[PDB]
Amino acid sequence: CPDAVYTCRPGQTCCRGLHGYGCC
Repeated sequence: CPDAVYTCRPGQTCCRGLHGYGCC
């Protein structure tokens, strides 16, 4: 995620992708 305040689903975290951001 872009911001440092984004809660992701249980077991994953804010990940950075080539097409864009998103939780792992």
